[PDB]
Amino acid sequence: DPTIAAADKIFSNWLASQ
Amino acid sequence: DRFLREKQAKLAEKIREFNDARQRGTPFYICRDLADLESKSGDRHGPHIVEAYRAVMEMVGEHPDAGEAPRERQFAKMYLDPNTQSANALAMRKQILKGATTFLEKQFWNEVNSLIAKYPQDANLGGLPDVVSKIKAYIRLRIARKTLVPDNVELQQINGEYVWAIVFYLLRAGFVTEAAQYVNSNQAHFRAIDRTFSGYINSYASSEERRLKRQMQDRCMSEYNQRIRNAPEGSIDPFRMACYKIIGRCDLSNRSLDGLQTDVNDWIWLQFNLARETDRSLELAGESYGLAELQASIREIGLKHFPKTAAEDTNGSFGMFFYLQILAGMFEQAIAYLYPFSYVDAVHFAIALTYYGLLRPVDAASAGNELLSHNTRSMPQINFGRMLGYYTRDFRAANPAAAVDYLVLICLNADEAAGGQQAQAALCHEALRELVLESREFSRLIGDIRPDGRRIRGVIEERGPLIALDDFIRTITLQAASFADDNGRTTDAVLLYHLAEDYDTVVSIVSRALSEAISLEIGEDPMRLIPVKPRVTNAEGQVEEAAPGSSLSLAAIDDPVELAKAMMGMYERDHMFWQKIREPNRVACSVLLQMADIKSLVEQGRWAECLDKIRALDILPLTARGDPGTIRSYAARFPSLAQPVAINVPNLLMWTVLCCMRQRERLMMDELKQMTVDLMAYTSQLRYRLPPHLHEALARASA
Ligand SMILES: [Cl-]
Repeated sequence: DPTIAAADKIFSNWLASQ
Repeated sequence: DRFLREKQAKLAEKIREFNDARQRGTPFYICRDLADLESKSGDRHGPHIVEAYRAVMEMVGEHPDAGEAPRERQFAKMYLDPNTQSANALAMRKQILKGATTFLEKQFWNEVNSLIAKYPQDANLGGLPDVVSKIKAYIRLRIARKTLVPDNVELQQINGEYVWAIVFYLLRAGFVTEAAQYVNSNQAHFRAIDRTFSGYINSYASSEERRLKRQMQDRCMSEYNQRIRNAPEGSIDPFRMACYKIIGRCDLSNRSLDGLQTDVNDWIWLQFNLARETDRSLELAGESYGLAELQASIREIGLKHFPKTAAEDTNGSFGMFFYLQILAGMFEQAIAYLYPFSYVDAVHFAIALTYYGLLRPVDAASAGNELLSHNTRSMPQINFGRMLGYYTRDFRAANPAAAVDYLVLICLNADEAAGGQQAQAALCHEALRELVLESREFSRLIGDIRPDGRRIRGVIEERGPLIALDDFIRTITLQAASFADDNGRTTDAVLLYHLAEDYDTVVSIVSRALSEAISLEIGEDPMRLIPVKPRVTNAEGQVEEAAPGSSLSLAAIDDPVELAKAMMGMYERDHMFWQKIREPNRVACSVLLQMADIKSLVEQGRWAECLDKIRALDILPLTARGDPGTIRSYAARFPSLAQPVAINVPNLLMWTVLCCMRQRERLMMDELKQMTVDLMAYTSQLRYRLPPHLHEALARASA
């Protein structure tokens, strides 16, 4: 759960950087 | 569509060079090359596909700067093994992780070097800078930028150096040994802050699996739980946690780097770094994390964060997810995922992978599936065959040679490893067969003819070695030939029937086309044929090694008479062809040529000669003056005459009669006028085998 919840944080943040 | 057309062109030629290299045995680097092209075409998704290619390079072992490259389909047997619990499967899974982990370490290591090269004076390295020295320099530069950590965090220092940061970033760059020996260079200082760590990292660096001894693993895990996992915030150096997570695979349930300043590449790297495959039937739940779990993770990230259709896309982010799926060795899914966003890139990347044997193809029996399907074992499949054929229909009409290059790639999956060894080779044959029948470029695909009859091999039979190539070429020629003879394309039929070594048929075809041309009245436009497609398209400003006249294709023959001369010419000079032609057939064509010549004389206006060559034919009774008996001798010969010859006797008369009557114009005269009316007896005696009302037209021209 923490890893899955963390991945969402990193990719959501990455998408917004595009 | 225009910049695209250019992209397809440069790629098509690389696939040409590619096949030449495979056939000749020349070293070739498909991924490296395809990557170069993609990096020069300036697509927004470009860099992601370039990265993916280079990831596969590291994975597959394609290293150009060392003259090292894997053999064609070196991983097919390993990758295509259906038994997921086999030695082959475990080895394949390991290599994916190793390759991805290695690639991602090199990726970071290059950044380190770039940043140092950007600040040389600040780097201040010695005479022979070791990696540890460079990492310290890298940490220094990060510090000066305030981008090493998040604020309100204090790091354990030793002589002004953040020892844990140095250890971590050494592991991040893949220098595990150098990380361990750096700790050993500072035993005392590390013993003072963490008595057990040295033992762990040394055990970690001493094994192939990057694992700790069971006894150590227990001690490391316990310790990590008691003194780190649940400790007051800021009581533990963020990098120290990271080092423990990596070294001891602690807390696999939370694969992330929280306290550290990390980006998406650091996250991706962590996922592959912590992954481990095992030959053991079972694993502890807290230690179970391999490629299967990693792939499952990536799969879910796709559905949650990335688009499936090109309408959902906006900035070319789909490249990132394709890139992730490649790293993870989700090859069939990756290509299937990319096709909608860029079918060109998808097609060629699929070629790169299939070449090394990293793309599961559908079996021949299910060659009618969509791009992506699943087999009995629920494993993903790519319809490589159809995908290629479909791809070539954007340019096969106006560039059949390029189309042959791709269709041939179908036979990559036609070896012992694919499973459908000979069924895939059959698909390639039909793909090429439908290409030949659909096009008129027979001189290119099947072959051309030299003046002496020798064949100039076509592109396909030259690629024979690359497609399991006897009777295939002979077969598709005969059908393509019969198809041309039936559809009235005389020139193509002659070309194809000669290539099939059916010389007798060729003579019959030229005899017929020549017979039809002779029949036309003297005054109509000459009968014209459609010329075979030239074997080469010499161009303005370009050079022509292939000069006109060197082959039938480049002879531009569109005259049935010239055609008959050309084929009869070579067939009669060389007894090899001659003896393979039926006497009545060859003799018939010869007579027709004389007839065409006799006709030329009349249309020109030469009377004396006409009479002679006509007398030379010895088909009409024209030495008899009034003889009743001799006439019969020739009447009985009529049925023996060949059709294409007999059918032009009516025309001959009109010429023989007209010329004779003119000869009367310019004893001899009386005799000439005699035979003149004698022909009028020739017809009568066999009037029910010629046109109905020839007399009346004959006597008219007869004054
Ligand atoms: Cl992370």
